[PDB]
Amino acid sequence: DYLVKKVSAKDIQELIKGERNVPLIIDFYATWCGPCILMAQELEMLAVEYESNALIVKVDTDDEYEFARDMQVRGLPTLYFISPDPNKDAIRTEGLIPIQMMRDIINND
Amino acid sequence: RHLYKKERLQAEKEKLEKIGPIAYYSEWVQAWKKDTSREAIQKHFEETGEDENTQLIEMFCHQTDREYRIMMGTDIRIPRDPLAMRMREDQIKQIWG
Amino acid sequence: RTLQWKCVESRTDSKRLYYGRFILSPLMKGQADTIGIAMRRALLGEIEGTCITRVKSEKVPHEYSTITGIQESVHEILMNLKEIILRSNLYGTSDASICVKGPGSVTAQDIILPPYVEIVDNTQHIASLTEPIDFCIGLQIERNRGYLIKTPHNFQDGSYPIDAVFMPVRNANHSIHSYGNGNEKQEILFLEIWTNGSLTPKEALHEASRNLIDLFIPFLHMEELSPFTFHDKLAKLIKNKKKIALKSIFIDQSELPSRIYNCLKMSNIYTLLDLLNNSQEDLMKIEHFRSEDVKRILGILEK
Amino acid sequence: TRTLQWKCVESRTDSKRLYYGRFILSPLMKGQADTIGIAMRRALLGEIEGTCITRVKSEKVPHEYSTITGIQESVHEILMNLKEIILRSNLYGTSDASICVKGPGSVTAQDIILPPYVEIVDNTQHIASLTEPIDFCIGLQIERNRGYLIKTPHNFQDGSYPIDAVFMPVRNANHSIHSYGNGNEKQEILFLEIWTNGSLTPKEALHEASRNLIDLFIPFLHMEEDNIALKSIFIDQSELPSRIYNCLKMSNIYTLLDLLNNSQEDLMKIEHFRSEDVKRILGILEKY
Amino acid sequence: EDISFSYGWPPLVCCFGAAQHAFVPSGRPSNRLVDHEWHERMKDAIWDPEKFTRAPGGCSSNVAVALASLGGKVAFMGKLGDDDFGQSLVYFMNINKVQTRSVRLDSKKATAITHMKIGKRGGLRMTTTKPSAEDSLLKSEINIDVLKEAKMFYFNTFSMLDPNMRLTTLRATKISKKLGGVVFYDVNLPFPLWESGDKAKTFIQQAWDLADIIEVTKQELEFLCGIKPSERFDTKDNDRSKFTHYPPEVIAPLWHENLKVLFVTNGTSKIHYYTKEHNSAVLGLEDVPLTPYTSDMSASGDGIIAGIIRMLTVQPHLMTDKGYLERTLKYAISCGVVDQWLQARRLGYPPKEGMEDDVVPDDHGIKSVTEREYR
Amino acid sequence: PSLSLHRCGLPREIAIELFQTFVIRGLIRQHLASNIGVAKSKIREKEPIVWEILQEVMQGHPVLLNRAPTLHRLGIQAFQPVLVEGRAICLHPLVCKGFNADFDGDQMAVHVPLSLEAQVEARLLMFSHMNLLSPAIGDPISVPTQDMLIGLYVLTSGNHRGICVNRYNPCNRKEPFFSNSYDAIGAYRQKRINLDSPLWLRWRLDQRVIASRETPIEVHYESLGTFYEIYGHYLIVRSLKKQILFIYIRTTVGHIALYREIEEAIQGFSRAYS
Amino acid sequence: NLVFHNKAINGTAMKRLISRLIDHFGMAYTSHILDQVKTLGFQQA
Amino acid sequence: RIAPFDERYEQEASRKLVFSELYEASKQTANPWVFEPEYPGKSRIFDGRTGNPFEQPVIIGKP
Amino acid sequence: RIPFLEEQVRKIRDGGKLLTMDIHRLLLNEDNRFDFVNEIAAEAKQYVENNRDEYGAKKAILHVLSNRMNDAGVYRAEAYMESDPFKPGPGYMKDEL
RNA sequence: GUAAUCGCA
Ligand SMILES: [Mg+2]
Ligand SMILES: [Zn+2]
Repeated sequence: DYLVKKVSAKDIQELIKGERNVPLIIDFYATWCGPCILMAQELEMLAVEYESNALIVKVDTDDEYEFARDMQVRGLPTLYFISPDPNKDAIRTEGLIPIQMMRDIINND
Repeated sequence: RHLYKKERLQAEKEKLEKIGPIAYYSEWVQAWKKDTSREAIQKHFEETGEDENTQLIEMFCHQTDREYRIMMGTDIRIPRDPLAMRMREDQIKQIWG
Repeated sequence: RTLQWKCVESRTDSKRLYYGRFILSPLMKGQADTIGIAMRRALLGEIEGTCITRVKSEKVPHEYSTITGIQESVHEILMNLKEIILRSNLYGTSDASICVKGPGSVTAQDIILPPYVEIVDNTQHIASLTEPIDFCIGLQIERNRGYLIKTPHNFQDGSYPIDAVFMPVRNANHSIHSYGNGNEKQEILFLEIWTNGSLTPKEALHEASRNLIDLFIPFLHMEELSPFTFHDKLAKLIKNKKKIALKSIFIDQSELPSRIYNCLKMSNIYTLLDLLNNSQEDLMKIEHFRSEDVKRILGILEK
Repeated sequence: TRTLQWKCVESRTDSKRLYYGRFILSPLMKGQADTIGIAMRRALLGEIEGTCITRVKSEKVPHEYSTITGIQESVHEILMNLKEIILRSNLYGTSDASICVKGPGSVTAQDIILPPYVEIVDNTQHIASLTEPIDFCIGLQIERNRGYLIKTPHNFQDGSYPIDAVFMPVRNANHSIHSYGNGNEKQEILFLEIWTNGSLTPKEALHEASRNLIDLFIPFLHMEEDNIALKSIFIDQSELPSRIYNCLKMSNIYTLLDLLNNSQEDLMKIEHFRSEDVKRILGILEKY
Repeated sequence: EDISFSYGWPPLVCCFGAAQHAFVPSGRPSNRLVDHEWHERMKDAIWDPEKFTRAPGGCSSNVAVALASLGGKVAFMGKLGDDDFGQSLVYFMNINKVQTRSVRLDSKKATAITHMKIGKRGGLRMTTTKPSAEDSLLKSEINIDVLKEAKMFYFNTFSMLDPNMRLTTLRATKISKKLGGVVFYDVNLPFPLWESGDKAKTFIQQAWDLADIIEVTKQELEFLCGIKPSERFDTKDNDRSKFTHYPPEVIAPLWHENLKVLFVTNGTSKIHYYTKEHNSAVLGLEDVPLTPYTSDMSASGDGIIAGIIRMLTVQPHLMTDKGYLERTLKYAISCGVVDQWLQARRLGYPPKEGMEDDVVPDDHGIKSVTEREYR
Repeated sequence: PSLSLHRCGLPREIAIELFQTFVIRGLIRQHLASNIGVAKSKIREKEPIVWEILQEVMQGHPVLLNRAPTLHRLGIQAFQPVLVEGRAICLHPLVCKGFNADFDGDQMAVHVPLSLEAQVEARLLMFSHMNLLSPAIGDPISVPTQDMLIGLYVLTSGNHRGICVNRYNPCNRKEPFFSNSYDAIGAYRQKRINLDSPLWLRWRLDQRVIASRETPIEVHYESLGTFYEIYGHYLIVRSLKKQILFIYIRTTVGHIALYREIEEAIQGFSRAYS
Repeated sequence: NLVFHNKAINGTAMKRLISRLIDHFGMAYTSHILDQVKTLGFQQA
Repeated sequence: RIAPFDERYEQEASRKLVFSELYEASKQTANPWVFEPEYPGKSRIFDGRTGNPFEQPVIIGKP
Repeated sequence: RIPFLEEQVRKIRDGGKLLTMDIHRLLLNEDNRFDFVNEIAAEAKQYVENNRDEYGAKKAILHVLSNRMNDAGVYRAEAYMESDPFKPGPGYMKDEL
């Protein structure tokens, strides 16, 4: 199977509300977009490299359009990196990106 | 003989240019019974909106394989002598006797 | 006024013989012959099909003997199976079998096929049984192109390889008639396709066109299967060794005035290595250049 | 391997009016290389459009072949010099040009006034040589066609001498095949050699020929939106009146099938065939 | 003045929007002209999306790359970062013969990293933390030398999202219009701008008035106007209820004085152009080999826009001619089909249920022949 | 038909047996075979590297072909063996006369020189390019014979000149003018002009066209001093200063094609020498 | 420097031309000339 | 099945027979090419490689 | 300089006619060809005796001829041996028709 | 290893 799992917006709100000890990676994807299908393979490889250190979840943009709209989702191949510390800022990456940059991001910030 | 062959070919080209493509190619489509003059083609285009290409395709759609094969004498790569194309069996039988 | 095509005639003379005729009426002078010859070469040799490639018999000593209860020898049965038309759209090897019993005639209907493969004629004569016998045979179905030479004659016992011809289109022909448009020498194109039932003539035409487009596409690619090939190439160039990363540095990155930049771009000078290899006399050689800009470019290169 | 790639193995510039380039196509199955080569050669030689002079206007010259005061060469000679001038443009339709050199200058060259779209490739080309002080005023018409050699706007109505113009930018093209085979597998390699007149590079010519072939082979994929025992039954067996029987015999109708194929209007055409007869034959047929 | 010295014949086109890799602004359900019989006969082999949805386009970088591949001279104006990804994008643009002299590289800003704040309750995010160097471009950083040689200006709506970047792109557009260039505006409404038609119109109301040529999609045209889409959107037939040419009276309210030509493109299957004096629509092919990666139809719009820009820039005097516009539309459809084929061949198919293929970093892709296996 | 005078097609099943010791030595030298037995077994197994080594072995080795009716001294010659996939020894067409060979069932033998002196002798003396004259009267023995002669005759035959080309006398009343031979050949390739279609070709002051000693049929002299001299097969325009301004030859694409191919063969040989 | 022929070429004319080419340019050039002539002849036939 | 020396009946008996049978074939199966009135027994074929017709007609038969 | 003579010179160099030209040039400077053959044979024998392992795929006679051509001012590849840069891979051999 | 006989070109 795949470590990344489809999650609704309500459980995403619950996860961002409650405290956590692992970085939260949220991927907005749509079945139609081609780039997002590739990004899923990078997410799977990253979840393999980080089995329990980080959590990778995905949400369908077509089913949840208002939630993506309020989160300032400007484009389909976007990734949201949420730091464990509730004081640090979130990181949004737009477009298809290398896996090394994602590793550097989740490591440094 | 080459001079007369070329003269007949040029006359056939002039007839094709004059009468039109549909009217010229109407000799090998016997299942098409409609006015093939340029005036009738223009009238049909004004009425329905089909140019000469559409009407010519519709005419060729009613052509038999047998007829198509005969029409091939009009190919631009290997034009056949129109006199030989329009000869009669009585004259052709006299070739060998 | 446009470019149109249509199917003049569609004739199913038999379940393994089809006929189709198409017309490309508004074609220009030199396009008709090229399109015709390309379509002819594509229909014949560039269209692939599926046929039986291997037959396994139960208890025959050799392929040049006779089995009791069958009017045909093993070689005749192989020749009959060689002419079995099949339809498939996926590559690879699949397995089939023939399980008939009792006196009668075994045909292509007795063949049990995978869900992907299908039979076209369904009534071809495989063999004739004149006695109550159990006829069991195995078949391997493969999809390829052209003709296949039965190279592994010496192979696993009990299986005989049959050469197969994967050409679905039997014959093709084209004729170019004039359009009589005066100065603009336009012509009319006709196409005749004879298939064997595996695919209709229109499908054969579309497949030939798509194959020609696929063959002509690579010329429009970049000069010599991952979306991050450019990043990997740049990383390797900058990491491996010097004088190779210098190639990855262009005049664009080197700050330069518009005049010198445009003059070097017109001079087919793009990377910094080309600028370094070129001499100062060659730089002065180009038009709309002066000795003043040479000092500027030399200084900003030393910087 | 399994991905078709192209590379320019050789390239050179012998002069400003001659270019050479050699290309490669490594992965190719048997039978594809020859077809691709023939199609690419046909596209390079017939499907690439060029720009050249198609008309001239010589008010001073009263003849097609004559020697003007200070031109020092025949009008035919200057026309043959003009037809060798290479031009680079992306024109749609016709245009106008002019050369208005007025001096005793030794050579007339690169003095043609062109709109921005049209450009010259080689300036050193020799149009004419003025040996005396004179005003050389010639008008030129430039067109761009896909090798349409025969184009006459007015068929020499005014004092305009039509110039034979070849619209082929590619000078020559050739292809070769190298077949490398290891055991069962056999791979072919196509080598394309292109010679151009300087208006475009061999790589640009390759790209243009490929795009032209693709555009030629696309319309086939286009789609439009949407909103017998009668032979053995001769007319002799069926009881018919003598007159209509003889008429059908003269009209080369011997079997029922034939009659059936024939239509009522067509039947009426036969000589001596009345309309009532069409009724009689129809009634007898419906009796059967 | 270096105009006569070194400007060159192909006039320069300027791309201002953004440099991104495999980016999709938005997507709307659409219809396609395909042979349904050939699809149903080869349903197993061919990859056919269950619901067909296409994108208005990609990014300005892809448009510049396509226009350079078409032989035209392109220049990309923008700002990136000193990180490895920005340098890779710059190298990719340079290797495709795109002028990147107007590309600025700053280390203080990252290429694609947009720091944002969690915000108040309800998941309301905010980007006030730090931009990503794609919405950050100062007015003083605009390269006037490129705009002087440029006779055409191309930008997108994705830039106008940020208030600073909107002011920057408006300054660039007005500077180009004052230095004598025709503004090409490709409106590609991003995902947030599909909430309300009036808000989307007011947002793009600073645009649509300083441009001469505007390219819009059919869905975006229906959204901007009051027309509601009424189509099955999934039926296996072409019933002439899709690919419909809207009357010029519907186009008239959104017309303005400086506007010259308006393009409505329903993919590569049918392109409608609207002019003050005439209106017509040219059909095209859209039944092309499609992979899951290529299902988006992003390269088609980029090729169409590149072909249109190339054809228009070469003969600016014939922008309003009927025959020249028809030739331009045909060339754009051909370029879109070619680019779609090239992207389908370059990026193959995802591995099937049986995936035992050597993997590249974070990706694994096979060919069309490898994907068409029995199991 | 696509071999050169020095190259001959040789089947692989014959070459592997003729050069067997050489390919054994090759397998021993490279890290492909330890001993003679393993190398012989690999050669018998028809491994792909064996064919590569066989090709690399005979790239500079000469083959001595010969025929059973060795009447003259040209019965035995020497060629360069080229590996082919078949069982039939290919031979150059122009060399057939020497061997009195026709492809109706004839067979030939093959011999491999082992010694270095024999190899030098075969490569220098016994090659075809060194034997182009029969030792009887010293006449060319290798010449186009059956099909090449027909092609050359069709090229240089000519055109219908008199009543065949025109039905009526031109008194009551050729056209194409080409500056270069390349333009005329390109027009012929583009089917603009037929093979026998007449044309005019401008020449650069050479006068090498063989023709009859015939005076000009008509001479046009204008007031200004330029006189046009019309000959049977060429036009020579001159001026008052007795200066040959222009020369135009009236011919067909066949003659210019033959002349250009011979001249380009000579020039390509001269360029390849350097 | 080669002559230009406007007459029909036959077997004896070909033998004469080949002998003259062997005399002038030698056998080395004549080999390549003959190969090119054979190629052109086969093509035209 | 023809006995030898068919010219005992008339002159050019073989030629008459051959030309008559070819004409019939051409008429019945409407392939005009089989009998060309200009050059009986010869037809004009094309090249498989280039697709251009050959200049002179060639003999086509099934021996 | 003829414009369309690239492929001809390329084929002349690749095929091996350079060897024939060099042989003719070296025989144009020798009275008796038999003594020249014997001298070449002796020089090739010396070359083989000096370095046995060097040869086996490179011909000593071609090496002697290339040394004699290079010593005369004409550049020639060592032993007239060239490799195909367009080879697909190991085990793949071209088919020369 | 020799004959006989036929074929080959
Ligand atoms: Mg014989
Ligand atoms: Zn007889």
